Amino acid sequence: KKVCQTFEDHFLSLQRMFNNCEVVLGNLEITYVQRNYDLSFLKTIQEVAGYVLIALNTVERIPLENLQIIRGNMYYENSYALAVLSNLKELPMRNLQEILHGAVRFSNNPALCNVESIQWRDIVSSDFLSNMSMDGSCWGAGEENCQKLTKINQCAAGCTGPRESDCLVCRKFRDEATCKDTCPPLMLYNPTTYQMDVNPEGKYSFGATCVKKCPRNYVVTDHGSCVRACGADSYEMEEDGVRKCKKCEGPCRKVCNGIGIGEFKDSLSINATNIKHFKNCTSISGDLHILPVAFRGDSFTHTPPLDPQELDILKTVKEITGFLLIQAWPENRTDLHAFENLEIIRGRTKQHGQFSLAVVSLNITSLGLRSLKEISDGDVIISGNKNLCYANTINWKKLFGTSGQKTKIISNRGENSCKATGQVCHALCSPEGCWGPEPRDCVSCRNVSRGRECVDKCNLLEGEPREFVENSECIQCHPECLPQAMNITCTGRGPDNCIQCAHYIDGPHCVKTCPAGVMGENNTLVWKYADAGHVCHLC
Amino acid sequence: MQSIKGNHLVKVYDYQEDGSVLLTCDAEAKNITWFKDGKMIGFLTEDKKKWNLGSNAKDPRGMYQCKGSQNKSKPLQVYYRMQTPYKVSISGTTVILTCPQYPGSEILWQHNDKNIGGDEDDKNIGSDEDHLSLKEFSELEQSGYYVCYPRGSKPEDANFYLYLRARV
Amino acid sequence: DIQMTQSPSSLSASVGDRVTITCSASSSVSYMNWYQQTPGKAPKRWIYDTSKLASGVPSRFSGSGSGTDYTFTISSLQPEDIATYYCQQWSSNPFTFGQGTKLQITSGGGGQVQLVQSGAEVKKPGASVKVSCKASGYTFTSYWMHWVRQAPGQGLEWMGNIWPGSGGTNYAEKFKNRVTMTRDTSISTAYMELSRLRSDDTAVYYCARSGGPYFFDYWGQGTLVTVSSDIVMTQSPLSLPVTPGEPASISCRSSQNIVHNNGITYLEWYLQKPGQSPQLLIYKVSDRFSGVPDRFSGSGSGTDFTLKISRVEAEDVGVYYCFQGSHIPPTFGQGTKVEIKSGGGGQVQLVQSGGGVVQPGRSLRLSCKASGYTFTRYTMHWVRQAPGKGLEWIGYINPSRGYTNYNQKVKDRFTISRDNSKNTAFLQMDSLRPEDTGVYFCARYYDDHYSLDYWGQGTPVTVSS
Repeated sequence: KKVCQTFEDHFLSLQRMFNNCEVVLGNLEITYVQRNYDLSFLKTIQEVAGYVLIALNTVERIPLENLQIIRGNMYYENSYALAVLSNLKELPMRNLQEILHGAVRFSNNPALCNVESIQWRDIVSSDFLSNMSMDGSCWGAGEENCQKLTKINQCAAGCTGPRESDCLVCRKFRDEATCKDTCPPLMLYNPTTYQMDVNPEGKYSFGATCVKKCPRNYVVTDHGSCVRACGADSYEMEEDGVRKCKKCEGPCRKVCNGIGIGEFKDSLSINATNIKHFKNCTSISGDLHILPVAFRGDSFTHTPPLDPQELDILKTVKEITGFLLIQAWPENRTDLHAFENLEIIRGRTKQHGQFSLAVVSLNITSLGLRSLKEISDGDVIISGNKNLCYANTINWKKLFGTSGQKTKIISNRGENSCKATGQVCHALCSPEGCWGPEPRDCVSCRNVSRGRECVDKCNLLEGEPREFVENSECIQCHPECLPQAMNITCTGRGPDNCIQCAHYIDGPHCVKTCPAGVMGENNTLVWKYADAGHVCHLC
Repeated sequence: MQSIKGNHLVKVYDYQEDGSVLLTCDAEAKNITWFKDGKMIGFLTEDKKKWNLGSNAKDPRGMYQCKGSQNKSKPLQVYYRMQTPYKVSISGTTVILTCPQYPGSEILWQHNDKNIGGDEDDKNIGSDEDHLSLKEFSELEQSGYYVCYPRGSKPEDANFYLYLRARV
Repeated sequence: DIQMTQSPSSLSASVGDRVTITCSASSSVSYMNWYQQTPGKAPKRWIYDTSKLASGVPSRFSGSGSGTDYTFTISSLQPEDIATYYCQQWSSNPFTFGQGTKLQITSGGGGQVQLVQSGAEVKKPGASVKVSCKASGYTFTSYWMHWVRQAPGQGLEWMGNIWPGSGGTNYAEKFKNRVTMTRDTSISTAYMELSRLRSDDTAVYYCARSGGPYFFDYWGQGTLVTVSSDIVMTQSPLSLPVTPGEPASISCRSSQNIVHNNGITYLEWYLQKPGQSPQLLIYKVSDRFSGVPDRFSGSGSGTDFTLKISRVEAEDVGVYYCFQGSHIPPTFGQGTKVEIKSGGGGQVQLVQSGGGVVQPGRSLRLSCKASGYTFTRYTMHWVRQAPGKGLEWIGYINPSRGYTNYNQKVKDRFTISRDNSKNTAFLQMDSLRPEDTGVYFCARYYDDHYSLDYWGQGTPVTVSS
């Protein structure tokens, strides 16, 4: 079945979007239809996976004869799925026998006839709390358009026999013929591997039917649903023949246009007008300058002065294609915390053709760019900062990518004076350098690294997280790994690389509880018991 | 004339019932010492403070100056007829006064704090260089304090004022 | 002649600090006079009789001394105290004035933003002229150097900007095809070249610097480029005269609503005092800029704006131009040349005239019209102020008697005359020499105060070939 997501213009758009529809994936809204302008623009639709909004319809008759079940994935305002209001004489809603979620509203329909006699009790399901049907089993159009009372367990509208393989509309989903309460699970747990595995028989969920693959432009979500587009907290990633909604790693890629190219083409700096157009942005395409005029405010460009607290919007920037030349920062801030999370400055375009990460004439105590790892093309000039102390420490040869990259770090706070004032790297830092006066702002860690922070030593033997060192970094062990005092508590990551298990141990892996009732191979639920040795034994 | 500013503390008391000339000293009264032509002529220890020059019929004349607790005041050229001083000449009823200091600048004259000798509309009052001519001099009207000073300078800045009393 | 020595020659003091100026005379002087002379103005008597402050002189100023030593004391130095202080003796002719103490405010150590233009440009029709503006005291790459022109008989008209940091210019439609502006970041100097000089381009073109909340904040000196063969804002008053102290008010009407989409009104009023480049007075629709007294207080909303001066003072004389920038090309109004109703009359006033540029050896006659007092009752004195030199007494004339006294340097070349029926004194200079170039000011000599209390505005005389 084909599925679908001026008065003349509205009618044309609705006829284009609902001519061939059989199951409506979103909400069917039939609103603002001119008189004697609709003619069978939508009659084959049989499943509305949302809300039916028939409002302000001047046309005399909207057929909607084939719509059997309106699911209720949303509501008009609240518990409002069928919205017949402010409209029309005959609406032969013949096949609609059940609306699963929501209620039907009747109001401001003086012209509507024979709809007041329809037994709405069967159509609505337990959502009578908002059943405002105030504006005999027959849907109009004389005879043969009867309400077909059937209600006043995977079949919603009605049954064509006492078999789940033959039902009009499935209650939750239908794999191919049988109405299943859930899709064939994507991951199946195998007692041999003691872990969930991708089941060949598992199928993704596409609306109200289980599909082995999601056709057209449909993305498989985490919960197995095949949504049209990935959510805000997810990203589109193709690993197999079907793309999946990969969860975003912090801020997801939202390539904005930088100052100089695009909407901010002729802008001079990051003015208050230019700001707030870069919120929740990463991989800013172009340069991203902060000239003094941004802080002062300008008249000939009619830009109000930028409050210092508004520079924190840029914190999400994880890359810059052009040059990131920050020539004036608010003096009340001691470190360039605005660009703290920057990771790579590709430097495709260079300020004056030379500099790619220039911080000139600021009053910042420390550069504060802890996350910066690569400055690809241009050179780097960090001068004029009379209070920058932890500056020359960082090995400028390590971060740069091109051999021609230089460094002109001069005129900052004296290194002799930096050491005299106690402004030196915290002892837990490798000789590569230090981005700031704190352990977190360390170019490389001397012994271990609990994340960005560089600790003296991981909790190999004693500690609350009980890390297990790996690649000169501390990784918090799996929660089931009970801490061990005689030796380390876990060889590596995962629940199967731990010596002592706080909870029960299932095969090689240590889990909170034994697998009980989980779906396994051959569509059989798996239940496992635990012995005195915390070993999870399959039943 | 009437004012004592400019160290011109010596003044003539014009309140005599008899024809006697009395001099007054405008200084902080502790003891008044009187001088005549530079020589000390008296020392008044409290009590009286005015200096009596005798009857006006004796034609008292001289440079009189007083002194209290401060320095001596400027001289008072007394000239009765019933440092270079002002020259007084009487011919019939005409009285001629000569400014002691005549460096060649425009010399102005003042009588009882009133300028005189400037306007040409006075036939009996003429000014010729450092000489002031008073024709048909009136004893009761033209007598009093006289002073000559150059244009631009203050009359009180003169070295001394001339007190003329003449019967013609 | 008694010689007056003033110490120090130039003193820099912070706002609120005590500034003491000493005056040494070659001979004992009975009375010493103190005058306050601001740049471009005539000296104003502050202290007379060596201890008495002139009328209107704040009590923070005090004079003291006797004989040959005199002291001038400012108890609390203020930004308004920036002026040239000169001491004068009146005991003997000629009236001798000291070299003058150039009093400057050390407060504000941060470089004073001072833009200097090229100036003095004379061209021919169809030619091209390039004018520069040496920006100093500020990072020339952090403020746009907007350039504005003020034609004779017309108000301020923006001529387009240039952002010296990047060289990316905007331009005015009336010159979009004629004028090009380029930056020179190395020397901190913007340049503006206007091509195809016409007759209507002869004007004074200035270099602004668009600040944060106000446009054309610190304006350059201004270049007069004389060549010869849009939200319209109208200022309701025009040449509206007021009386000294009497409140004045100029209204301005805009073609459309000058309320910007941002919600901030870029309406302003610049007060081009006579002979100076405009200085912002009302930075926004209501706000008054810093350094401007509370006398100026504008108002307005929508499209109507009017500026109300609380008390028209002596200084407020000059064409107050109203500019609106909330549109693309910022346009200024005609500007109301507020002038003193009394003028040369009313109170004691000396109107100086007859100045100009003359060739060496020629004769020039200056006139000083006195009104508001008996001309014959006071002496009229003439003083010359050479560029970079102190006050030099030329001579004086008594209107009552006609007696004249002149300085020995100009006695044989300058003749002082007077017209009692017109209450005007005449200073006739014959055989003019290059050393005679300067400002000639007439002053009224009050014998009761032994000081020149009322002085004329000064007449510039230039002896050039």
